[PDB]
Amino acid sequence: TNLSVPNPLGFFPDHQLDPAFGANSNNPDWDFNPNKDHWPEANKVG
Amino acid sequence: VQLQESGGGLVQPGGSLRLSCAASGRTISRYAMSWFRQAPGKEREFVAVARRSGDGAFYADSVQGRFTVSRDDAKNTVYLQMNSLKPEDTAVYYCAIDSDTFYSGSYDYWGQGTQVTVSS
Amino acid sequence: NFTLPPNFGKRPTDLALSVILVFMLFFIMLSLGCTMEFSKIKAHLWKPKGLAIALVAQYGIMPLTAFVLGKVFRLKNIEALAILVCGCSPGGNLSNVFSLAMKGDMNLSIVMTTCSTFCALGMMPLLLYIYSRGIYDGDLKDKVPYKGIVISLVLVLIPCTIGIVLKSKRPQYMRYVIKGGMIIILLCSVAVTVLSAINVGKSIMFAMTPLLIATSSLMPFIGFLLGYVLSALFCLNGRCRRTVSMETGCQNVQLCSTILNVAFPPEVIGPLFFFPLLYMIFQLGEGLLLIAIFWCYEKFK
Amino acid sequence: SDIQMTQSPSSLSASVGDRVTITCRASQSVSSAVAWYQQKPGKAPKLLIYSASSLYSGVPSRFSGSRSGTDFTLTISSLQPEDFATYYCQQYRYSLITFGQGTKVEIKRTVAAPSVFIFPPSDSQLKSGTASVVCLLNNFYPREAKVQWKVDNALQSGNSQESVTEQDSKDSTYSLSSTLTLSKADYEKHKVYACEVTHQGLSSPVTKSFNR
Amino acid sequence: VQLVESGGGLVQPGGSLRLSCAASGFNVSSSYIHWVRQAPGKGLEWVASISPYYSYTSYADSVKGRFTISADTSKNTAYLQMNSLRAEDTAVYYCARYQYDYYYSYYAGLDYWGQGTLVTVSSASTKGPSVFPLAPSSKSTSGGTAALGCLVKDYFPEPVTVSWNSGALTSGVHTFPAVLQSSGLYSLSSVVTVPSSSLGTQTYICNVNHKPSNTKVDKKVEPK
Repeated sequence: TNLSVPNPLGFFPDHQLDPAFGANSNNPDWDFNPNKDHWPEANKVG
Repeated sequence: VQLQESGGGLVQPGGSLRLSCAASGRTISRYAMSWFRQAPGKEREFVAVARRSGDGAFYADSVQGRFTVSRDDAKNTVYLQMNSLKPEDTAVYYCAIDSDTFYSGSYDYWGQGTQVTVSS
Repeated sequence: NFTLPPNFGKRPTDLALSVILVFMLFFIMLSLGCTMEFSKIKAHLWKPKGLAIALVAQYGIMPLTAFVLGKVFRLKNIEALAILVCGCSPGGNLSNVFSLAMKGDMNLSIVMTTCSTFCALGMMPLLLYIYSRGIYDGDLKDKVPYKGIVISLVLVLIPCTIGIVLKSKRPQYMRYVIKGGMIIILLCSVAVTVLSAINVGKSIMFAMTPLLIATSSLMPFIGFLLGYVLSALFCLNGRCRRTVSMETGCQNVQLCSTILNVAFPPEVIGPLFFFPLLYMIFQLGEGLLLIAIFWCYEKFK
Repeated sequence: SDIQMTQSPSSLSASVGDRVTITCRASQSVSSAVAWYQQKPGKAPKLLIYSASSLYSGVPSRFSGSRSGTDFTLTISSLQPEDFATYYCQQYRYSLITFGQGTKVEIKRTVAAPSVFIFPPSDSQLKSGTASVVCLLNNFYPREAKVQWKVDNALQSGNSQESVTEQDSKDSTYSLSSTLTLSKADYEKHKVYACEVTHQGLSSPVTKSFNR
Repeated sequence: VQLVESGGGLVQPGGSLRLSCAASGFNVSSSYIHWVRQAPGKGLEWVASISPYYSYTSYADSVKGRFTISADTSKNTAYLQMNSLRAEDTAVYYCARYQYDYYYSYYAGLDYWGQGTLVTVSSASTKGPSVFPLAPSSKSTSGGTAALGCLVKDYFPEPVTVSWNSGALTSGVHTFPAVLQSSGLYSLSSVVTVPSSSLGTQTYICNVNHKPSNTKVDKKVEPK
């Protein structure tokens, strides 16, 4: 569920080798994972 | 599919009994059984129904508070445990199994039944 | 209590930066295509002795260093997971520049980066599943950009091949091409620094926790040191050792940023949205520092 | 991609003062992020338990929560007359929140056989151009009945509708009416109409018929 | 603290409707507002969510690309906008908050729900009900129990009231829920029981009302 075309000289999600450059614009179709994870075990050192 | 009913006899009023019926046809899990009393030459009446595993143990109105019904998943056997018998309970107790998964009431296969008479 | 500036990712400045970076990549690859030769690349691929060492060094040092730094500094689960994801990532294509500035074997820098971004397809989910146990109880195997990795590999190899054929066939324009490449790279770098500064604004002050800075500054230096030491253990000739060191140290940072955003919502990530930037701005600093140290040593030797 | 829930007991029936255990099972590890709601009929849902083990403020002490790996349970220490409602199971540790099927706790009593009646279509409706035949099931407690329509020893399908009233306030018994709607030609072509209703308390199905 | 919904009504298929959630007692700029839909006679379903502080928005699988949820921190409201409403979207819509737990840092139960606004989509129009009396049979379980009935048919608007003898008959009166026909209208049935003593030697008539129209039909059910 990830078809992003990564750019080696990149540090942000919207740095991709897509000539259309749709990631920077609206409706960016590069992450087909609407069911994200809000997991509560993200502040625990363990 | 076929089944036979064990138990059956004459007891003093206020006694107890273990009217039971095994199942020689197939497994009874995913199915249900019930018991039917047959008044001599009068009618067929409903006394108790055994639902699926851990779902319900509904009884009739006259026998409520006295009778008890249990089922055996492993042995495919149900038991009609009675308590505080009365002369009004004199009947030939019949058996049936529900052929529907949703407890519709489609009692397909019946049984021969055993004659139970309360002797005072 | 952390929120990015409004309409992040869609304002014109971010588009300008994301278009400038592509020209950076194209002209850097074209310039590097004026150093490599096809026959030597074939020789380095048909006699794999430094390539296997580079693969072993990267995939046995960087993930383990990330795991140990996570378990030692007593980081949160999300921070340790981000570090681990940023460790298993491929070598990237800054290693070619850093191995050019240190008189390395350029032909082998292309074998190690193309092969270690094609082995990444197989060994990134495997290492994630091996190491993430006890940190994240979920699936991170369907969020790795496999098609993206392959497309990026081909699209990165195209300009380098163009440069290679240009050097092989028509060397008349090579000096003009390399001068234009250098001047364009310099101009685009001056553009990128100021554009990134304006884009980030004041939101980076929330992503400078001492643990984050310490780990993001200790990971690349440890990678450099351990890559050099392990390559020297196999008695390499002094140039392959520096290339292996500067390919083990540098990482393809964008993969971590595109995996974290796919897997987690903007509120769980928090300040870790900027961690790839910290890794990039510390690895650039350490590479420049090591280049200066190496040239000062070479002057006296 | 949604995280399904498999709330096991569908229509659990327990009288006053018994123990009720409703089990919700997640298809994926949702950590401790399950909440239990109690939606009474005709009103907005309330919150009972959050994080699958805590207790929302104001809820009485009868309810409780548990978690065993991916299996979540809700326990009622002692049923009360206001505890008969529908209970749902929720999830938090994923963006797409998924509820549960629902468990309806209803009062329990002795089994009562249904009373079956039939009604031929009226003359005014007949001249209107439609013929609707209604069969009524009156005052039967165990709400599990199958109604089959028969004409000339033939069985219909896809042309009848049925509606069941809720539990009675005093008798605590149900009521079901099944309606058969036919065109004029179909109604006039056939001769006899009969209904076949099956129930647990009935040894053999009772068939009520009328002749035009 | 309370949430209030508005904007529920009748929408033709393919139309668009806007639902507002006038949150009061807190600020939507930080809360986590949800929309929960309950189909008529079905379990709860999820629709869409908004997190205005992070501007993170997620929709369910069934309404992905047709529903749009917004927040208005200026007016303290949450809007759900729908397009191309299929006939299966008729339901009741609830607005729900998101409790935050401080002892264990994560979200808790959706504490506060609004009353809910009924959104019904259908291409039909308002029509008065038709009353077809159900004549009791002369021989229908003869004895102490005789069954009457009075069926109302072909009315679109959902609300409808039925009573017998203007509320003087409340013994064994059953009012079945209205059932949606395939034609797009509604049909309801009312049944009463009598001691069968010559049908109680009294006049039995329906009292059916319909507010979305002007209809009051008093049909006298007579034995056949």
